[PDB]
Amino acid sequence: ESADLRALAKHLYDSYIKSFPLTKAKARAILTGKTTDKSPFVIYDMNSLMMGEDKIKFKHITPKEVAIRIFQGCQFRSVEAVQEITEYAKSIPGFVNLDLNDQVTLLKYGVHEIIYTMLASLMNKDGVLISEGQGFMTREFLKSLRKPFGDFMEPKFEFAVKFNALELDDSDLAIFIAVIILSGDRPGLLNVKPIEDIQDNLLQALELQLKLNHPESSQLFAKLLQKMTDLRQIVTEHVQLLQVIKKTETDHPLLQEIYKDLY
Amino acid sequence: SADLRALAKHLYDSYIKSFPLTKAKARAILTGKTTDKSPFVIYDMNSLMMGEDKIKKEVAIRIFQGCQFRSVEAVQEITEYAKSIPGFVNLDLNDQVTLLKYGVHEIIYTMLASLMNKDGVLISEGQGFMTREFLKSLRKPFGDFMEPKFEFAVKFNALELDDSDLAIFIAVIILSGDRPGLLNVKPIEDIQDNLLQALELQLKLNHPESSQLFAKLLQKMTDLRQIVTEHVQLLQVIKKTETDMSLHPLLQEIYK
Ligand SMILES: Cc1c(C)n(Cc2ccc(Cl)c(OCC(=O)O)c2)c2ccc(C(=O)NCc3ccc(C(C)(C)C)cc3)cc12
Ligand SMILES: Cc1c(C)n(Cc2ccc(Cl)c(OCC(=O)O)c2)c2ccc(C(=O)NCc3ccc(C(C)(C)C)cc3)cc12
Repeated sequence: ESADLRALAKHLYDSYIKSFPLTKAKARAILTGKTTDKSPFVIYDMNSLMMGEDKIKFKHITPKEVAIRIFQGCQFRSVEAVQEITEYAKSIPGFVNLDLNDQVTLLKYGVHEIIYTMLASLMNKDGVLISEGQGFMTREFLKSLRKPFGDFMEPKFEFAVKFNALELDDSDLAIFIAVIILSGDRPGLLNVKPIEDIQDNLLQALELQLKLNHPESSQLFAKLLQKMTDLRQIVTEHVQLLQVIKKTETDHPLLQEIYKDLY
Repeated sequence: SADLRALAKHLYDSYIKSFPLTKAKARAILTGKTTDKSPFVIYDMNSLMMGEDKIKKEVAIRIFQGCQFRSVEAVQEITEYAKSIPGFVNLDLNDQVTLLKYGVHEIIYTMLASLMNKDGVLISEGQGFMTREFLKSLRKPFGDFMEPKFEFAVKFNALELDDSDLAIFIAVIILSGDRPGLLNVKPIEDIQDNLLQALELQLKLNHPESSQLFAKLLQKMTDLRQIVTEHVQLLQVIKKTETDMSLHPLLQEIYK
């Protein structure tokens, strides 16, 4: 069965690769200057953004204020992320054989956590990759947006730095992501047995992958599990904010229906 | 590996030495394993009337008031326990203070599960039982205050941890790298990294049936935090309203 856990691990990595265009390896390149291919357009102050939008050209333009056009771009891209993560989750052994109600429940509450995890791979302490890699937006500029949106992006940076210090690679993350999805304590799951049975195989595969790939750091597995509560914390804070954008900010119907804050 | 069993034993020893009401003892009282231990139930107002003569300001207030003064005696207790943990005394004194004052809520609720079942919680050092319903039949603000504790407890007690596990887990909680205000997090993580090494082995030997117990326990921190937040949120609504939530010298210095 040691031989199985190694293949569950290789299985998830391929799908992870097929499911997610912008991998951590590919991000970490763009960030360091590791390739001689392209380089990110940078967004450091109010000036830089102006010029950015022309050369960079985004998908989420909606012909508002700057800080709103960012938030919503974040949300557009997260709706994109959901479909990628929805594809990935189908590849996890057993998952599709689950009750459809549970499938939906698991994704519904899983996706925020998986987005913040993957966002860590696009960040360093100084900013974050945007627009499928082609841009870079500084942490300072994000911290300088107006009263509500100044703190928006900051908890994720705090987490990212802590998280990225574990130095995980995509193969480790592909298994970590499967674990978050198959979290058998989502509200309203109908049949928790097969969910935990699968989570149990995934943890065993994760545990083993971490040992072989990161032998130098003992209790990396435990360190990683602790970060699920960090992830979970960032989500309650994000729901805290979404409530005070509903209550204070003013917004098309079909745009707020595409970007339906699930809960 | 055998040097980790040694550490587990040390912690379990100082755990028993530091806390008078073990899980073990509480389970006996709640099951009636020999009946000189049988607790007095409080489930209504005449029961509470009778129970002040029986056991060791408005009524719902005076519950919360005693419910808080029991927690300061719990901090006294947790501080002793921390001091027994290899390394903790060697840290920057300021970190000691910090490390505790954040961890004390999280450990309280962990140990309070040991006092709890579906229907109620033990009070007055084991001597009493107070009903989940009678707790949540207090007229607000206080009618919501114990109910999230019961929710965590039932799902936490699910794991069936015995005291020799709770001791190590509670060590893990105290020594959190992620606390705000820590000068040297590095040494803090060096200890926790071993504690975790110890908790893992412990849980395979004591619970060999349970395959991902290690993982499933560590995951409970999320609930354990969620409940801690709700406590102060609530404790600040009472703050400006209630006359007069008066405080001990160890109450006030935790958040103000
Ligand atoms: C996936 C993702 C990325 C790549 N970023 C980085 C980012 C930062 C800044 C900008 Cl202007 C940005 O522009 C969009 C783009 O370049 O594609 C992207 C996120 C910044 C924030 C978030 C985020 O907080 N998502 C929360 C969220 C929002 C909505 C959902 C739904 C309702 C779709 C399920 C989930 C999670 C997600 C992302
Ligand atoms: C330790 C503890 C017990 C044994 N109970 C159950 C309980 C319920 C009802 C009553 Cl009347 C009660 O009486 C006290 C007693 O039994 O002697 C005990 C808690 C019920 C609630 C809480 C609780 O929510 N404590 C939170 C808290 C409050 C203050 C702190 C400080 C600020 C001192 C650090 C931490 C945590 C703790 C306990």
